Amino acid sequence: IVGGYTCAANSIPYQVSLNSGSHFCGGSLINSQWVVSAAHCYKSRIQVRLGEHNIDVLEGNEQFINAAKIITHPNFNGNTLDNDIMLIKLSSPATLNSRVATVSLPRSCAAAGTECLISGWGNTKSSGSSYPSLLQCLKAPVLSDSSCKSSYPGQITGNMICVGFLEGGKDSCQGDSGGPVVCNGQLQGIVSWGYGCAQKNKPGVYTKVCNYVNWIQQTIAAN
Amino acid sequence: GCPRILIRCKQDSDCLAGCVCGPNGFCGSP
Ligand SMILES: [Ca+2]
Repeated sequence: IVGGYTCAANSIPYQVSLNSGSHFCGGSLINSQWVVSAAHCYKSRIQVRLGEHNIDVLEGNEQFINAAKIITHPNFNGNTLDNDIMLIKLSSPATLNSRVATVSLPRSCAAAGTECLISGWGNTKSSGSSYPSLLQCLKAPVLSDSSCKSSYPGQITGNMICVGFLEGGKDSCQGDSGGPVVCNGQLQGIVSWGYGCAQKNKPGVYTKVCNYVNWIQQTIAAN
Repeated sequence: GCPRILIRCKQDSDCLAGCVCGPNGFCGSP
């Protein structure tokens, strides 16, 4: 997260870290047994870390659960990153508490201008690399489809939304993928891709999760 | 664009499509 702020500890209790030795992607807890992330974050083995704040220090309040199942959207396409959504089944259920909590799926698609909260442990520089120990947070609005399409001509499917600032300076970044964009208590976006980070006229592009509510509920109720 | 996954790299082929291996050994946009 470039241009954001350090989140208060456990202030984003649906945020998880996906770990394959080290942190590499985010995700969101949607029920006690399942995390939603981006499909390009697939790895054959994934450890889900819940209740995290400092991913580099054991606070004694975290939960460490390996993935038992990892299911990428069947139509995921690594080249246009359409259908960039993934479900991870925890090998044992998460214990829900004030620091480990679910986030609601969307009741409905999110309108342009809706203010959102994006979070993650990704790069905090738009040039160079500075990876935080502590979870970062950014408030940012949903952008209209036309402005999103205008920013990335011929690249934004109907399964993608832009959230951010066309003037630059504030965006998600590498290491934030799979992480949540939550607006009015609803997970509306999944960090997916962008041209660099926090560049002018190149906002973040996010999976439009409201298109996936049927796939999500149903994939869970089969695996 | 470049997907926003964190990948430690030695050279560009370690990276997803649209990314290159950055000067600090992380994948990112050219
Ligand atoms: Ca920790």
